[PDB]
Amino acid sequence: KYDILASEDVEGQEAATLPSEGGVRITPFNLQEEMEEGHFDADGNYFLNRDAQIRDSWLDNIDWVKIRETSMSAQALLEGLLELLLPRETVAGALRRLGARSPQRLDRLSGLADQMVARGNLGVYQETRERLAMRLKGLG
Amino acid sequence: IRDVPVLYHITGAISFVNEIPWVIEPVYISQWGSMWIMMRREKRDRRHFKRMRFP
Amino acid sequence: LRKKEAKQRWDDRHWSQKKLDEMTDRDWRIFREDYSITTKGGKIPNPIRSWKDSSLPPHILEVIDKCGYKEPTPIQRQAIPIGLQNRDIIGVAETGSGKTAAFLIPLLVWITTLPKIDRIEESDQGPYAIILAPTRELAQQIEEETIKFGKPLGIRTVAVIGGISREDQGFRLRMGEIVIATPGRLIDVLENRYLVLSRCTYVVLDEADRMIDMGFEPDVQKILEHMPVSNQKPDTDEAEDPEKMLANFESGKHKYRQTVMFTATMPPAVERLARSYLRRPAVVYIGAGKPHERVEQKVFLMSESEKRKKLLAILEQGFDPPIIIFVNQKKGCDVLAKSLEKMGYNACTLREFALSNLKAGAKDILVATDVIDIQDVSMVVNYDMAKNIEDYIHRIGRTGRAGKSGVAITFLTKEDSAVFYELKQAILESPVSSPPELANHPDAQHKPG
Repeated sequence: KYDILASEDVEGQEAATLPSEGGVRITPFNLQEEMEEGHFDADGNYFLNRDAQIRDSWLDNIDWVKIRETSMSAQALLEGLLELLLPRETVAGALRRLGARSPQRLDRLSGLADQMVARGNLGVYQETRERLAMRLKGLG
Repeated sequence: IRDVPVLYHITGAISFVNEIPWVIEPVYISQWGSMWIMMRREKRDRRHFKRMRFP
Repeated sequence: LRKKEAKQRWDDRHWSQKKLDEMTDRDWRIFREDYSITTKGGKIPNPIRSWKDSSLPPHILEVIDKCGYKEPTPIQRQAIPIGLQNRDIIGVAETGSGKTAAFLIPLLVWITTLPKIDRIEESDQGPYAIILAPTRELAQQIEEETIKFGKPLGIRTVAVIGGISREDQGFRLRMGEIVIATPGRLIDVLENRYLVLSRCTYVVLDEADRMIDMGFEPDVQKILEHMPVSNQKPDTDEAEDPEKMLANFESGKHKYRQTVMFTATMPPAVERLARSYLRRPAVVYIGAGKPHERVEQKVFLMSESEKRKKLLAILEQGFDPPIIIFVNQKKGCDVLAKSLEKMGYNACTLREFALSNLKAGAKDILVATDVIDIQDVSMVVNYDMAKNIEDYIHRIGRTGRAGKSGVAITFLTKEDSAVFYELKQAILESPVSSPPELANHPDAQHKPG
């Protein structure tokens, strides 16, 4: 293949660092980027390295450079939710029985359930008071 | 207002409307006929009609 | 079926053939939306449909009639009921829409409606209203308008702004009811004790965005510090109550002070100024030397022989009289007028008699060449394209300096290729105008010659 001309051959390729000025982009004075994109030839042609990749029509044409524009303790949370929890009733139905609208008790219980899920267990809404009280006893 | 059944994720990650819009075809066509009548009777009353501004 | 049709017709009438007591809420909405006015706030009073239909005092109505204002501007028609309730008003509109009159009318009504005993003041307590302007020219124009309006009503107006001699300004201030001035001059006068706002009950802020852009925001804040805080309306729901506001306005000299702000933009500085000076104000949004930039322009390209058919089709669609038809030659204008008269149209040829007939409504179409004074027209028809851009701009300016934008229709032929570039530049420079036929035309790409 034709020997790709070196960026020193042209010379005067000042290593400019400014990316853009006045909105318009600043082209690099060095042909390293253009050579990487597609190599020159021995006589100043532009055999372009075939871009074999996924199509992304937004990226290939960026609108002509577009416009250039605390958690409580686990034991504490369990104890509080148990205090908010009516006898022989899960957390979910506890949301139900207080959802026929004390409001403050309702959103307190819902929030407790929510960060309890955030802890890493998603079976919160499917546990009766007996199971979670047994869990509290096990951890206590 | 339309109150629709909702089936969501317990983290709020995604929320679907768990419904299919069934209609009685004669009633739907008659309701849209009345709609046609009304939106035509109004436009002829407001000669300068201000369209909503998008977005 | 005819009685049913007549009843149906009678229920949903246009407000042009209805009476005021039957004017329903929906009819009122159609009215305000027609006049391109939008009101923010609660209990907005119904806009003034006409001077005769308005509830203005007979003396104010006679003064307005003598002033030549046949119909109030949309800004005035929408702000007068709000101003008559002593409520703060935020005006969204540019200069030339009659905002000065809309602000002065409530002050003139309140000032002229005060009792003789209540209006008697042995000592000079300064003007009862303060009008703020950002520019000397704007202040002078406002002063001229106020002199024209309040002069028959016995209201003294004093202008204190830059560009005037100090001795003349000082002598005028000693004489002692309306003050219009710039922020810097007003601040300098207040700091020197040359004028006081003890009896001030109205603050007018015109071009608040312009004043903010001029850097007078600290000056405006300092000026507002000299006003009496005891006259400020309470910052509660009562400040926008229609009955309570009307009662306070009817209180005369004991009524709470009102503030009116007119501007074209609402930047953060403008918002802070409104929050400081105003209390529960209502927002009213409406909508000079470059008519092409503010006049709707329409262009139709075709042959010369098709101009008559297009003009007939456009006229058949209906228009708001009076209208202006532009011709290149007097004989062509006469021929067009004769043709329009043959089509059952009242066409005038073009002195004062024709203008009077057009104003009265007898004449609906005015045909004249490029060669006086006429009222604003809803539409201007350019049957023959002007030979120069200045002539077309002047013809397009007949739609009015402000107010309704209007419609400018010009018929373009192959003989008008010399002005295609200028016409395209004028059209592209008009935000109120939408033309690929002329913009992409080969003859409009380069300047002639």
